[PDB]
Amino acid sequence: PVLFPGQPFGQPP
Amino acid sequence: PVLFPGQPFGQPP
Amino acid sequence: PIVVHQAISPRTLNAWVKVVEEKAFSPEVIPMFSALSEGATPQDLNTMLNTVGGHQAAMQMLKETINEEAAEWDRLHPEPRGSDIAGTTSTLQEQIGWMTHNPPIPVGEIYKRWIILGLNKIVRMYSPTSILDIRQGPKEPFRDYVDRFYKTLRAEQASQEVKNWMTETLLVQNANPDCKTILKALGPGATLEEMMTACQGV
Amino acid sequence: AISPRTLNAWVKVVEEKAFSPEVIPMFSALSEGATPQDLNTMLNTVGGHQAAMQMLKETINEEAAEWDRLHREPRGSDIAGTTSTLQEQIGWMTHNPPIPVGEIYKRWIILGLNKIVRMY
Amino acid sequence: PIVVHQAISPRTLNAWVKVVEEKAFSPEVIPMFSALSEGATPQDLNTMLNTVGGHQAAMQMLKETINEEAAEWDPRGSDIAGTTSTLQEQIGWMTHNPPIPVGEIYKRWIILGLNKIVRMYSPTSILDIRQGPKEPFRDYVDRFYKTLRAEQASQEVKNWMTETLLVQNANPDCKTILKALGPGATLEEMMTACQGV
Amino acid sequence: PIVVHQAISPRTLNAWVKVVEEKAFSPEVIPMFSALSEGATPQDLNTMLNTVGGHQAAMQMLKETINEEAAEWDPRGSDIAGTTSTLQEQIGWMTHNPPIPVGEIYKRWIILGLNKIVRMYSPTSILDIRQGPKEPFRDYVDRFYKTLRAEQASQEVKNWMTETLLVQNANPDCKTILKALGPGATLEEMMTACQGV
Amino acid sequence: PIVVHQAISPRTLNAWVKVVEEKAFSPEVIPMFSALSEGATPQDLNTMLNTVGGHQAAMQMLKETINEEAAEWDPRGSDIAGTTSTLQEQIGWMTHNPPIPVGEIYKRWIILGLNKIVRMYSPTSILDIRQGPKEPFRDYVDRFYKTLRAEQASQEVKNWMTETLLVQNANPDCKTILKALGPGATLEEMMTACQGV
Repeated sequence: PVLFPGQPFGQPP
Repeated sequence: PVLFPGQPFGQPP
Repeated sequence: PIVVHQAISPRTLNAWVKVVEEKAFSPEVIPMFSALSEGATPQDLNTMLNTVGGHQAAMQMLKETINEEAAEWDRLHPEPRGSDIAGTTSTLQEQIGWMTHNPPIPVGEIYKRWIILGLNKIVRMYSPTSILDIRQGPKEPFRDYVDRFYKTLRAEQASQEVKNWMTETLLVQNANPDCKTILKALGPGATLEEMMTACQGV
Repeated sequence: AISPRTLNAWVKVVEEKAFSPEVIPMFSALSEGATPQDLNTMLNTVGGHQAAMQMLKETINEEAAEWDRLHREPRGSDIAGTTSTLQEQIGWMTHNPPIPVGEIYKRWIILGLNKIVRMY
Repeated sequence: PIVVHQAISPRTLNAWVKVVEEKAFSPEVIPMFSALSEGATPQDLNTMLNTVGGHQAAMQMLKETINEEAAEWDPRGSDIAGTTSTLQEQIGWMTHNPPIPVGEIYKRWIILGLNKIVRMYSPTSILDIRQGPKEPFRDYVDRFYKTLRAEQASQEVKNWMTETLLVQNANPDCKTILKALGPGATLEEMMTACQGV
Repeated sequence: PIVVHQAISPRTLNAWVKVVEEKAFSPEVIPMFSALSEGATPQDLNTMLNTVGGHQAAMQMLKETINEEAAEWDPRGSDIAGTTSTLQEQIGWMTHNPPIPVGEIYKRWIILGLNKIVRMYSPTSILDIRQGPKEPFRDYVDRFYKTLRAEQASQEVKNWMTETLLVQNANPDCKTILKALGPGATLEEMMTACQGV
Repeated sequence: PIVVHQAISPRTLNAWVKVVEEKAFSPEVIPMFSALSEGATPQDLNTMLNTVGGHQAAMQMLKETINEEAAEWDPRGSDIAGTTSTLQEQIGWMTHNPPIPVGEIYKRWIILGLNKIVRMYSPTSILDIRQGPKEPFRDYVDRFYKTLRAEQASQEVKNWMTETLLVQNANPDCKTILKALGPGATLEEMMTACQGV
C-alpha cells in the first residue's frame, strides 16, 4: 500500500 | 508577535 | 537560490504571481509553490510572498499562523530564534551561512513548512463545501460526480485513516439511486475503474 | 529542478488537450531524466481531472506491490520516492551501475495513463 | 445434581415454571429447558415435568414419546425413566468410570417430545411468511428463522428453504437486490446488501 | 470456574440463553457475555456456545473465526479451544505459577466473532442516523452511540465521527448551538448547551 | 468480597451490566451501584468499571475524577485505586485492627464521578418542570424529586427549591390550595391537602 487514496503523490508516511 | 498586522512580510521592527 | 545567493528569476516571480492571481486558492497551489521554492532563502520567500496583489485578506490569515508557529519555536529554544526564521531580523549573509555551514540548519525548509502549514488552512477556508455535502444529481454523469467528490476530498483536512474510510464508504453512500444498486452489488473490493465503467452507460 | 516553463507546459497539455493517446508520449518528452521527486511534482500539479489521478495512483500502488512481492536495495515503496531521500535517489542515479528508478516509475505511470485513455 | 444427590434449588423450578406458563411453548423453550436441567439426575427431571401437567394435551404427547423410546430402549426403559429405579441407583449409573449417562439420555428423549409440542403450537407454517412492504429486512429474517427453527424438517430441506424460499418471498424492492447478488450467497452478504432498504 | 473444576450454576446458563433468544444480538450482548462467563474454564465456554447453535447462520461465523485464531495460534489451537484437551488439563494451565491464561484467551477470540455477528444484525449504518425535528438531544446521542458501538471501525475513525459527523446530522435548531460552540468541544459541553432545546 | 479474597459471583456482574446498558444513567443508578458493590475489594471495583467502558465519553469522566482524588490523596493514590497494588495487599489494609478502609474510599470516589455523569444525561433542568392541567399531584412530585435528585446543587439550595419553587410551578387549581396552606408547610401536609384534585 504505497499510496493511500486522497494523499498527495510522494507523501511520506 | 513576530509579524504585526498591516506590516509587510519581513519588515524589520 | 544558493550557489552565494542568486537572484530569483523574474520569470519565476511572474509565474507565481499569475498562479496566485488566477487559480483562486484551489489545492494545486500548494505543490506549485513548493515547485518554485527549491532552495530559496527566507528573504526570497518574503519577496515571493509580498508580491501577491489581490486576496490580501487571505494572506493576513497566513501571517497569523506564522506567528503561532514562531511562538512555538521560541518555546522550544530558550542560534537563530523564531523571528530570525521569518527573516524580519536576519541578514542575507547570516541566512546564507546558516544553511551553508556544515552541518546546515534548514532555515529555508522550516520556513517553507510553516508557510505550507498556513496555506493548508487557507485552502480549507476557501474550500466551497464540506466532504459530507457532495451528492450526485439524478441525471449527472457518474464520472463528473466521482471527480467532484475526489476534488472535495483532496480539499478537506483529516488524518490518513479518515480519508481511507471516506473513500471506502462515503462515495457509495451518496451516489444517485440508479447507480446505488449497481455499486452495492459490485462489492467492497472493487477498484475505482470497475465502479466507473459499470455505470458508464448511465 | 524542472523549469517553471516546462512544468507549466505539462499543465496546459492536460488542461487544454483534455485526455487523448497523444498525452502519454508527450509525458515522456517532458520527463527525460527526471528524478522521482520531479515525477511527483509534475503529477501533483494537475488541478482538474482528479479522478483519473486517483486511478493512476491505484495503478502505481498495484505495480509497486507486485514489484515488492517479486523481490540499500530498493523496496516496493522505495521506487515511487515517497519513502526515500533526494540524496539516495541521486546516489542511485549516479552510482555505477545505475539502477533506473525513474524508468520503472515512468513505465508504471505510462501504463496507468494508457488505462485512463482506454476509459475515455 | 450430584456433589450424593442434591435436590434442585427451589428458585430454579420457579424459573422453569415461569417458562412454561408464560412463553406459550414458543420455539425458545427448548434452549431454556436444556439449561435449567443441566447435569440433573433422572429423578429430578420428573420433578420438572410435573409442572407440564397443567396442560392435559401437552403432557400426553410426552407420555407417549417417552414410552416409545422406553420400549425401543429394550437399567431398563422404566428404570432410566425413573418410573421404577430409585435415587441411589441412578447416581451409581452416573457416578461410574466410565459412566453410563442416564440423565443425559433422558434429556435427549424429552427434547424430542418438546420438539413435537412446539410444532403443534407453532403459529404459522413457513410458506406463509411474507415480507412487509416497509418491513426492514433485518427484522424479517429474525421472524423467518424463528419459524424455520420450529417447522423442524430434515437438515437438507432447511438449506433449500434458506437459499431460495427466503429470497422468493421477499418484497419486490428487496427481491431485486437479493436476486442480483447471485445464487449461493451467504447470509452475511444478503443482509449487508440490504442494510438500509 | 475453579475452586478443582466447578460446573456453571444451572441458573447462570438460563440468563445467558435469555440474552441470546431475546436481545436479537443487540450491541449490548458483548458486555453481558463478558460477565456471565467470567473466570470460566475453556470447556465451560463451549457449554455456553451450544446455546448459540439455534441460529445456523450465527453459529457458523463463530466456527470460522475460532478456526482462524486456532491455526494462527500454531496447548495447541484445538486444545485451548477444548476440542481435544480435557477438563483436568485446562485447570493445570490456569492453575499455574505464573499461569498461562487459556480461558481468558478463548474469551478473547469469541468476542471477535460476536463483534462480527453484531455488525451483521446491526439495524442501520451510522450515516443514516438523523435527528428528529422534535427529538430531545439527550435521547439522540444515546441512539447514536449505540450504532457507533456497533459499526466497529478503527479507533481514530470513531473520533472523527463523534466530533464532526454527530454535529453534521443534528437538526437545524440544535445545529446552530453546536456549531457556535466551536470545534473540539467535549461531549459534556454539547449536551449542557442543548439541555432543554 | 472477603471471607482470603472472594471473586464477585458471575450473575452479580450481569445485574450491574443490566443497569448500565438499559437505565440510560437515570438518577437511580447511584443506589444500585451502591448495593451491588457492597463490601468489595478495590480490585473488584475495577472489574465492574470495565463494563462502563462501552461509552467512550462516560468512562472518560471517571478517569479524570478518580485521578483528581488520586493526586489529592497524596497506600498511595495509584495503589488504593488498584492501578499498582495487588489483591493480597488490599485485603491487608481492609483486614486490619483497626482497618484502613480502601474499598469504601474507592467507592466514595466513584459516586462523585457517577454523580457528574448523571447531571450530564439528565433530561431537563429543574426550572422547566411544570405541572400538567390534569396531572395528579401525587405523580407530579415523584417526577419533580427525580429531577431534583439529579441537579445536585448544595444542601441549602435544595430546601429553597422544595419549599417555594415546587409551589410556584404548580397548576393554578392546585396552586390555590398549596399557597393557602401557608409557608413552611411540610411535604406530608401538601399532598394530603391535594389528594384528589
